[PDB]
Amino acid sequence: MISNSAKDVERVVESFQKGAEEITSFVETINAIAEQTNLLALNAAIEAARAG
Amino acid sequence: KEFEVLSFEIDEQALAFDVDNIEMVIEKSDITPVPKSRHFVEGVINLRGRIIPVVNLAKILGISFDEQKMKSIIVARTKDVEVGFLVDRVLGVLRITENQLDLTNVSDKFGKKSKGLVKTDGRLIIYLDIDKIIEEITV
Amino acid sequence: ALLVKVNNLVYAIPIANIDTILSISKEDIQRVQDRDVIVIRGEVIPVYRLWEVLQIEHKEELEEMEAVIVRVGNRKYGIVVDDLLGQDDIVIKSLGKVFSEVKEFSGAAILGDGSIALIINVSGIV
Repeated sequence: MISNSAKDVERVVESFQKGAEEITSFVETINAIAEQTNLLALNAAIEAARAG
Repeated sequence: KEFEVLSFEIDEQALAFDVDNIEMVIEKSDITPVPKSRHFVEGVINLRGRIIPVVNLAKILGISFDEQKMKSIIVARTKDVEVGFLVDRVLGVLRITENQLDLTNVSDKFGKKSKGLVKTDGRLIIYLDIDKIIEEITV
Repeated sequence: ALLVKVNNLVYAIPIANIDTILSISKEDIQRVQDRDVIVIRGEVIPVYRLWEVLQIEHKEELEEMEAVIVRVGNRKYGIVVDDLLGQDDIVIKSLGKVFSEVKEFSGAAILGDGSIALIINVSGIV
């Protein structure tokens, strides 16, 4: 039963290594969206700052 | 006449110009690079609220140098402009006499920008003229 | 002005002249029979690398680069820059009488943190 239970630790470890690459690409997307929002906002700002 | 001049060397060669034309002396810390600069200038620094150019003296005169050994900026002062000159070690203030002063500069590269040559204590201290040196660097 | 940096050196860009600020890909940029161009909105824009037109040593390797499109006369060229610092209303001072020959800068300036920043001339780069 410690065989079956310790093998079920490898089920949790390989579930967390799947979730790590998952969340990492979701966070690399939140970096992309924020850095594009930053460049977009600085265009509105630079085009607004000459429009009277 | 008893002129008091600022004494300093470049690659073991002695030079000097008057104290009348000095603003201060500093150690080179972060000289801002100016793109497309002529070969004899390092860049610009802010001193005493003014934007001072830092020229490299030896590249105006036509004499040898080392640019990791040179680390002293001597800031000058004319009516027209204030300019810093990057060189090696500095000595300090020296009162010179006309009796040990010769006017032979026939063989010198910067010899029409030199007021003379001071033959004091076995050294060959060449006396410069700030004005005519500054007229060459201006564009 | 829009303060931009290359080599961590402040270069100011006149806001009034601008047209957009765009992050472009390295795959897109191409040469026809002259200097670098980029096809943007199906139009062809003559892109320039700030550090090249100023003749200063800079990074070797390609990356996705930030470009500022500046307008001049009836046209507009691209200026590629490294990082974007931040806008401010600055005070234009003289470039200096040892630098008279340089056509790319109209005037130096002292920023609020005491940093020196040169101001680019919009018609000085071709």
